[PDB]
Amino acid sequence: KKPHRYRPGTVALREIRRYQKSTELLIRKLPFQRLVREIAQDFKTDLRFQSSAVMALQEASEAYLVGLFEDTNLCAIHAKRVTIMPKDIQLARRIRGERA
Amino acid sequence: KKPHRYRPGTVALREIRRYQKSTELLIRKLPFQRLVREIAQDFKTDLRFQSSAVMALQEASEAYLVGLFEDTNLCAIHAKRVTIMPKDIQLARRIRGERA
Amino acid sequence: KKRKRKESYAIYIYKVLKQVHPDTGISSKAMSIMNSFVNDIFERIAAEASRLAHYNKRSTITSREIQTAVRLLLPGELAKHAVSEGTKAVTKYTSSK
Amino acid sequence: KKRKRKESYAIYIYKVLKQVHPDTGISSKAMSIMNSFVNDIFERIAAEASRLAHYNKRSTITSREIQTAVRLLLPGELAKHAVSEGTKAVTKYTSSK
Amino acid sequence: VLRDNIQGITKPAIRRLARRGGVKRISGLIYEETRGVLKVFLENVIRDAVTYTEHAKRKTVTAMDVVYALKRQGRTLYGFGG
Amino acid sequence: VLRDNIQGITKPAIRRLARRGGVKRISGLIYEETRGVLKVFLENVIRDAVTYTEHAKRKTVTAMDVVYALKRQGRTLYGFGG
Amino acid sequence: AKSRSNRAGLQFPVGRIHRLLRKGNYAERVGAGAPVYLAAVMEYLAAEVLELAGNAARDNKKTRIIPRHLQLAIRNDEELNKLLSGVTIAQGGVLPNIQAVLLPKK
Amino acid sequence: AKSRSNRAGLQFPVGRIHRLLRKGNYAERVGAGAPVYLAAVMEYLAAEVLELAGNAARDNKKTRIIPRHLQLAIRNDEELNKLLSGVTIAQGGVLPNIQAVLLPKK
DNA sequence: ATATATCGATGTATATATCTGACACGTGCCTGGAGACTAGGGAGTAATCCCCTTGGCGGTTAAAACGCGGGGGACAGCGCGTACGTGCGTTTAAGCGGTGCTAGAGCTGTCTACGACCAATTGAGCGGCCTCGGCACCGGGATTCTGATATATATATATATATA
DNA sequence: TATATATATATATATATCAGAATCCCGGTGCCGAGGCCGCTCAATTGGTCGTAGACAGCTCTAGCACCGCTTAAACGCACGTACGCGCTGTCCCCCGCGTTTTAACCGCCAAGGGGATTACTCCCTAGTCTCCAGGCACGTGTCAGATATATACATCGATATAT
Repeated sequence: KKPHRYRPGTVALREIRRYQKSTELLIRKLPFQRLVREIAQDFKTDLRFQSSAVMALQEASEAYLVGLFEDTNLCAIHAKRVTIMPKDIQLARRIRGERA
Repeated sequence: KKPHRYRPGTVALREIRRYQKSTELLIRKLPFQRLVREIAQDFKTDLRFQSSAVMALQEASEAYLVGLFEDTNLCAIHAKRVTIMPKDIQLARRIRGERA
Repeated sequence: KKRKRKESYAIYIYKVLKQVHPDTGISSKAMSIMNSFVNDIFERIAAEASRLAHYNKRSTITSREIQTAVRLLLPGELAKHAVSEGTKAVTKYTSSK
Repeated sequence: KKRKRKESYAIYIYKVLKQVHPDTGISSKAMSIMNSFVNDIFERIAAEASRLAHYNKRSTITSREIQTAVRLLLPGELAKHAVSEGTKAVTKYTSSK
Repeated sequence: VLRDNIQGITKPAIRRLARRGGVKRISGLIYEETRGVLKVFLENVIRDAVTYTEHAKRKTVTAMDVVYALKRQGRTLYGFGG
Repeated sequence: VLRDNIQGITKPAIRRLARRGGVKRISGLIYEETRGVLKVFLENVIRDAVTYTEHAKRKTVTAMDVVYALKRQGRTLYGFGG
Repeated sequence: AKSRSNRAGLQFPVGRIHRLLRKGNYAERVGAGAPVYLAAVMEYLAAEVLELAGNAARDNKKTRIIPRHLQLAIRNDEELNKLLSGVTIAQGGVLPNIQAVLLPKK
Repeated sequence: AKSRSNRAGLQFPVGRIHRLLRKGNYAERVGAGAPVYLAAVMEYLAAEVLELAGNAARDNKKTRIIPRHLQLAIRNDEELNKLLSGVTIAQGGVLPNIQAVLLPKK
């Protein structure tokens, strides 16, 4: 017979209910560390970082992106949609004031 | 003869081009002064107000409401509308963070 | 040969926890978060008391400046609960002198 | 029979205006706005310089604290133009001592 | 001795403020919510300004108290006093 | 000597962050803008923290500089150091 | 002899807060009742936060407060959310919530 | 004899800014070069804003700067608008900026 | 049958006087800024060390990348009632201008309680080590949903049947 | 031969049922992070001295409140028309769920070495005090850019008569 295959939307609901209740770091540690060092070498060359500095940057970046995705979701639901699109992100960043 | 009557939308655009060019306080001074005294007499009975305090409150309230109407209009244009709705005001105040 | 004398509110937060919950422990990271919270409340109230001292052409921070700073910063029920708590603590200070 | 002395930056703003635009005046409300602007910039840079001196366990606001505070608060080209202006003013001071 | 003074914030004034905001059409339910939002904003700013007034042993609210209350909330007002 | 490491912020990582934010369907052009927005946010915070490290005459950007750089932007971080 | 914290009936330090008020250059002359009032307010705020955190820990069947319990305690309350709106908690989470539009229709 | 604002070539006062840094209880001691650096930065920011305000006043054929000219000068510029983000200019206005969707279809 | 050029009409900005109230400028003075000497303490310079960061190697392994089938959501289009703009007449209420008055704000003199400061001392707080219990991990059972499916169930139809 | 009623049968749809993954929960083991004890050390406490900032009153003066009247501009309500927001439908495409493959992150261990923290010396840089004197601020007066009134050229918006 055909395999037991879920409808599109059930797995997304399960992932929402799973990732909202666990508190790990969703971005991998090493590529974020490489991204931080790549951005930081533009200002001052030959820098050093503590592990707690990269950890603090990762927690701040994840918290900021999760808040931005919450407001982006509310923008998308406001326009009678369930799919977040980029124009929701420019609307959210415009209302928040980060679009200079 | 039939009178020369403008289409719905032309006078609104003229008022947008006129009030964005003007400077003066749009709310009448005396009802706003009465509103400020009504709100202020809850916190402390028998208060006195300088004139410059009431004009400072009027300028701040007018600028805050104009900024909120800009964000509300951006929300309304986002949802394929030209008419601002109350749900646009709740969305703008929610993304701004003003929802207590 | 220790490194340095680091100052923190860990013992006091643990004493407050053992008055509130006699059998609940606390992890190290939760204590560090709560230490940061206590220091942030301290710097907020102290900065507002400094602003109230400067704004009235005064040069001191009495209890009234901190009471007004608590009233400006803390919202709602927390404001008057903390004002009543601080008032009875200042009264218990002065009566025991 | 004057009431009190009011210290303000009005005549200094008028000197800067007449060195920038020799034939343009300024209204009194515009002078009050730029007095508020100058005081707000002074308060921002002074508060950040105080915070910078406190975070390094230092107890003197030197010119380096003001330079770092200017590089922190001011964005973009304003930061580098302001630190070039401040550096040549401090150099003129030290040479003219 | 007062009345209900929030109806003094009049529907043409919300209309003119929205024209300055750049709005083409207004729904009929904007006005009540705009009165509520303005009432909430004034109940914050006037509360902070009145607290600044009662700290200084004064019974009048100067422009400086309103400027300090607005500066505390993030709406820094150049202009009056400063 | 490096590469383009913004491609290291993978599509499932943005997917998991968006699930934690609570979204159900994600468009295919979300990921490029999320990388750009994250790059802008890091170029703000890292620049302020590097300035804090410049003033101390150090070379290791410690956790305290990151906490102060985040506090200056209005995003206070309880946790590391404090 | 008697410390000022024990005399005032508190547990946050009064002498340390007096030292941090004097040498944190907020004003020229830090008064006498000011560190006691500030310590009492800070002790009350800590007592409220730890009470809600302990309630969230007991509701989750754990006997040790983790940062998720602090996140749940602060954001499940309203006035602490008004106080701590601009702060993020390291190794915390978000509140478990989802909009009713995203839920599947029945 | 020679005032320190005239010695450093500036126009903003160095002595008054030194006094306001001294008894503005920011730190215990204040260096000598800090008021000069701060006065130079304040004078540059004022000179930039008066330059753009004079340009905006000459564009509207007025020889006296009103608050609307300052409002236009601040919000037309990029870095000056980014610096004064939450700042409300009293008796100013808004920029003439109408969205393209609201314009009538031709 | 629909796009196009007139043309009546309405609002906008321009020219010019005027008169005016707000801004630029002269004057005293008194207040804070500047010169000089003291004295002291914060901060830079030099050597140490050890602590933590960076770089490298191996290895299993969880997770990202790619591809494919398809289902559901986004987008476009048509229809339409409704809700809002626009205009008109009227009446209310805000703006303005005096006028009293009186309550509250600012200055001033004084003097009193209160906070800074110094030295000694000791009790509280912090670093380091141990030891133990709460949490992490793994395996099995129950549960709790989700998805596909057979069952029966209401509905349209074509022919049998009754009436004229 | 024409007209009207009923009902078995075929068909598109609501619903109980059964199987399949995912997750919670219970228990056993172990493991590592937190609580408790002990030594050191440093900073809070107490007493006495002294400068000074803030409270009390009292005076005065100023500006905020209440009141009245004229004017006239703006709001309010009614009517009408039209453009737009909502809703339904069709479709088409574009994410999603799932499976296989590969690969790069995680963890752990090791070595080098660079820099952060410490301690001491000194030096130069800043607070304090005095004392003189120039700068800035309040006040009064000239004067000139700007608001308002009347008239007018012109941009522009919509209703319409005409051409292909």
